[PDB]
Amino acid sequence: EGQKDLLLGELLLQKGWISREALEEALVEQEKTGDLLGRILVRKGLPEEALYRALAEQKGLEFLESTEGIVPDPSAALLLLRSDALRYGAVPIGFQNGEVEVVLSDPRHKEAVAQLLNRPARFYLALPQAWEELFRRAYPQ
Amino acid sequence: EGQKDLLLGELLLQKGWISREALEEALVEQEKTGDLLGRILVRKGLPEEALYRALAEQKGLEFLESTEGIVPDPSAALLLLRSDALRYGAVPIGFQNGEVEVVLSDPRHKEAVAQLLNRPARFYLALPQAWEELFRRAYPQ
Ligand SMILES: Nc1nc2c(ncn2[C@@H]2O[C@@H]3COP(=O)(O)O[C@H]4[C@@H](O)[C@H](n5cnc6c(=O)[nH]c(N)nc65)O[C@@H]4COP(=O)(O)O[C@H]3[C@H]2O)c(=O)[nH]1
Ligand SMILES: Nc1nc2c(ncn2[C@@H]2O[C@@H]3COP(=O)(O)O[C@H]4[C@@H](O)[C@H](n5cnc6c(=O)[nH]c(N)nc65)O[C@@H]4COP(=O)(O)O[C@H]3[C@H]2O)c(=O)[nH]1
Repeated sequence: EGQKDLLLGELLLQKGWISREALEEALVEQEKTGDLLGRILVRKGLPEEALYRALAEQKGLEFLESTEGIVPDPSAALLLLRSDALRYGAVPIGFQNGEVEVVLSDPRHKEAVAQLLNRPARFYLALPQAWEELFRRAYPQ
Repeated sequence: EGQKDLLLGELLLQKGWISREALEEALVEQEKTGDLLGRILVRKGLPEEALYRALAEQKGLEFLESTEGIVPDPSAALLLLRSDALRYGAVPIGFQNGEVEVVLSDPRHKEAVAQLLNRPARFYLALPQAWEELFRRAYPQ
């Protein structure tokens, strides 16, 4: 679990998705634009799925390649108001071994959601459009 | 599209997923061994998904991150015998606009499968694990 102590750029370098010169160029650009590093690398050719798998490794989330098969448990969605699910980007979908399963849209929100839910939870990560489709399934109307 | 005219090394270089030095070493080893180039590159640290994304662009295939969302259509599976689907590494999964949708395990087989099917087809490419999971669902023993 040593990947949780790595910077994003280092994780992608170790995997081989970017070169050291591309990373330095990206950090140089960031110093003047303020954009997130991952957004710059994606614009420069990194697949968004590769970006999210690295961010999932960094924060201890399970990346979901697909949300199409999930049937959200209504009892789990009760654990967050719809307005909170939207604002925190978090969808409770079910339960495993006394933990609530929660699908995040942004790995940076893991800590704020965990503190709020205040109970054992297992966190997943989904790309924006898969997250949005799951959210409407779980929190209709 | 003009991507179909490029060598694999050229495609990886233009996408920024391989260095010129790493490609040259792999091509020199291949002169000595005859191994498939992408096999040498992945062994030297190229992400397998980078290899498959490049090979998909080269053969005009859509790369599939996951097959877990696919519900294989039984009538499409009739278009190949199970033994053929396995030998050719091809799973017919459905139909769209009068084309059969077919998920391949190896882009080098696209031409052999297309001639056999002998009808309009749209081809996809999936990583080995995702392919095998789809095949087992489409063609139970
Ligand atoms: N939803 C989303 N989240 C993203 C994205 N990119 C990064 N995140 C995460 O947001 C945190 C802050 O990203 P940053 O603003 O680019 O701020 C970065 C960045 O300025 C820099 N950095 C990242 N990687 C490297 C590296 O390899 N070497 C060096 N010298 N600095 C790095 O260190 C700071 C902290 O990096 P991290 O620990 O990895 O923490 C990162 C990462 O967890 C994105 O595109 N989308
Ligand atoms: N499923 C799968 N398919 C793979 C893999 N590696 C290559 N393929 C594909 O198989 C064809 C033959 O690969 P090769 O024997 O290594 O034979 C290659 C290789 O010897 C060489 N080559 C590839 N890229 C370059 C390059 O950038 N520069 C130079 N000078 N030669 C290259 O030219 C030949 C033609 O390569 P391509 O037109 O790209 O056609 C390649 C590519 O379509 C793999 O690991 N898995």
